[PDB]
Amino acid sequence: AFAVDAAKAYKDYLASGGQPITNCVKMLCTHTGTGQAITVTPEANMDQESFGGASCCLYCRCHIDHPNPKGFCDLKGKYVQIPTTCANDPVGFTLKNTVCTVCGMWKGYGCSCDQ
Amino acid sequence: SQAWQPGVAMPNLYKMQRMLLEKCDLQNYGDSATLPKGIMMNVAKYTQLCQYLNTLTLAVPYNMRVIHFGAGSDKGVAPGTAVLRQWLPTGTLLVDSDLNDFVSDADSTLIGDCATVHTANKWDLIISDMYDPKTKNVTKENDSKEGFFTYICGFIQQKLALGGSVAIKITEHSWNADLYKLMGHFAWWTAFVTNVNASSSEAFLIGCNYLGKPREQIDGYVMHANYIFWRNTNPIQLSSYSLFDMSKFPLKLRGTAVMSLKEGQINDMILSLLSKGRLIIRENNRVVISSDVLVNNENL
Ligand SMILES: [C]O[C]1[C]([O])[C]([C]OP([O])(=O)OP([O])(=O)OP([O])(=O)O[C][C]2O[C](N3=[C]N([C])C4=C3N=C([N])[N]C4=O)[C]([O])[C]2[O])O[C]1N1[C]=NC2=C1N=[C]N=C2[N]
Ligand SMILES: Nc1ncnc2c1ncn2[C@@H]1O[C@H](CSCC[C@H](N)C(=O)O)[C@@H](O)[C@H]1O
Ligand SMILES: [Zn+2]
Ligand SMILES: [Zn+2]
Repeated sequence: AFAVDAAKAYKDYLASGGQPITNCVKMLCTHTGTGQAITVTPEANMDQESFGGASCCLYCRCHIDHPNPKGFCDLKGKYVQIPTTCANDPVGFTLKNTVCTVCGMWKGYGCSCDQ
Repeated sequence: SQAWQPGVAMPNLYKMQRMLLEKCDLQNYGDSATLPKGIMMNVAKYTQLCQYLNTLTLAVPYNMRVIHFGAGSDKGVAPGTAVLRQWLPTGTLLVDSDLNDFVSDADSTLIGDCATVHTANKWDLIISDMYDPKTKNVTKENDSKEGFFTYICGFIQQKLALGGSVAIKITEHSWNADLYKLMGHFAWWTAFVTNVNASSSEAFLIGCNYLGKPREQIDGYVMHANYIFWRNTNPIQLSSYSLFDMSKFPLKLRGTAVMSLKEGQINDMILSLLSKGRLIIRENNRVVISSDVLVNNENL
């Protein structure tokens, strides 16, 4: 009946003024890619940075079980594009934001499905 | 003009020498390249290593098997694995390993001394960034080092597919005579110095297209001296210029053929295709690996 909300804990530690998780691996890339959130190779556009996924996922970094009932990781083995304005905290960004199941972009940071 | 390259390889004329081992003393020792904002040294390093490798006759089959030793870091992540996966075709099988725990983008990661690492399978590409920090405690003549270089030399002879390639990090004091000798069992070899670590004695010993037999006999003691001679008389300007153009970075998908072959089938025609990067030879069974585990009960 008890598990640990790792997500909430980092969200509170950031809110208190904690320093965001460092050492997320930023890739070199053309910055002329699709702009999609999570991808099998860097797809940063002019307004993004691409990071290796494992290094940006809270569950991998903290050695804790993943929320999936399978323990699967959305980020490991892949690349995540982060708005350049948030690349100081890639772990925060990925945790807080959600990917559009339709166009693949970050909801609120590319997804223009709505209009 | 070397500054716009990813790095610099040992010129053939230095390989041909019979120099003796001197201490290594580089003009710019301790200088540091200016790097693009937010980019780690090891990303820049591995990027330039891959850029240099884009210029060789690497075999690149479907379902390529790559293995990366010493992929951990004091940060708990695998920057170089991230670059290798970016570089490598999507779907390339990528195993990495390190003595210390780290999180990786590799398809599988084994923790522990590399000598506990086992696989039934042969591999197409082996990368080692392994380095013992105790190597810094120089207390004698600079002799060939064993340790992990012993495992590596064994792994290559036992688990490298013909036509496969290797890149193995060395330095002035982190080196091994038989690894050099084994460089001569490839169609071509060099020592490649990344331009972003040009103030280091670091190089990657690169064997291009394994032939499972010596093409040329190489005295490894002599060639490490030749390498130090080269570095000592050829200062390399630190340069990160080549990091900026990623437009041609991805490893060409040559779709190279893979064939299971006997040792009786390896003729000079087969050998010539190996040497051109046009053939890989090994089983294409499933890839299984393991790490040995010592069991102990300490109580009482
Ligand atoms: C991740 O990648 C890392 C590095 O990028 C790369 C190596 O880089 P390096 O440090 O530059 O190595 P080096 O100094 O060029 O060669 P050496 O074999 O260590 O020299 C032995 C000893 O001999 C002296 N020496 C050597 N040289 C060439 C000299 C010089 N003295 C001078 N006045 N002029 C020189 O030209 C000096 O006193 C050295 O200590 O290996 C990785 N790595 C290094 N250390 C660690 C580590 N990884 C993990 N943990 C570590 N503790
Ligand atoms: N005998 C051994 N077996 C496994 N790993 C070893 C080893 N000796 C040294 N190493 C590892 O070599 C690594 C050098 S630092 C490697 C940096 C990493 N490759 C990157 O891409 O950023 C260390 O982490 C060290 O643990
Ligand atoms: Zn994860
Ligand atoms: Zn959308």
